[PDB]
Amino acid sequence: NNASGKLLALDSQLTNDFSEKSSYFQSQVDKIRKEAYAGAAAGVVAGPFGLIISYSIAAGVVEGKLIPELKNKLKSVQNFFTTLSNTVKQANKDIDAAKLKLTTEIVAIGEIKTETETTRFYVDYDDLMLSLLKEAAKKMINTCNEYQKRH
Amino acid sequence: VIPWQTFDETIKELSRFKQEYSQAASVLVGDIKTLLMDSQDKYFEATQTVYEWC
Repeated sequence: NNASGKLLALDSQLTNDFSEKSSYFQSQVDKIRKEAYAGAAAGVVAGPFGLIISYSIAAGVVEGKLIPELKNKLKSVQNFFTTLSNTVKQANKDIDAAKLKLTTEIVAIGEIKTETETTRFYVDYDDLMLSLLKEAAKKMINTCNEYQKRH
Repeated sequence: VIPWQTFDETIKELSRFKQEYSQAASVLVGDIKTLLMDSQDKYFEATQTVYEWC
């Protein structure tokens, strides 16, 4: 019961922090573009040769190498998020199946314990030829044989 | 002429609020999940005991 609540607390934090990283990415791409195209405008200390040689380097390196590399890194983070969500979703199914198995076995053992207690009370009449106790013992024989056949 | 530092301070201050309340709410909802599962186990055990006595 404790791990099944830790698992929910991890899953909700995962889905919130992924959206905050996805917004951090877009706010950071614009900062890279601001810095690059603001620094490329300082190529007026030379002529327009110095201007085209700055904007060509800026728009080549930033739009051809840096922004696609950041997009590939974000796609990697997305695939990681999907894999970890499937891991948490499988752990929930494992815990639920184990708990269902245990409660089904508790009910199946209680069906034997009820007949054992009834036969133990029928012994207290101090009559071993009483038909009620004979029938309870014949019922317990079949119950125990069915339990051994199932296990 | 381009106030980028105040823009970044504003974005980070709006983004810290959300991190704080996600971290606060997730722990409490997981605790309530644990409590509800414990209550269902206690309910099962009590009604199974009374069933077996009846």
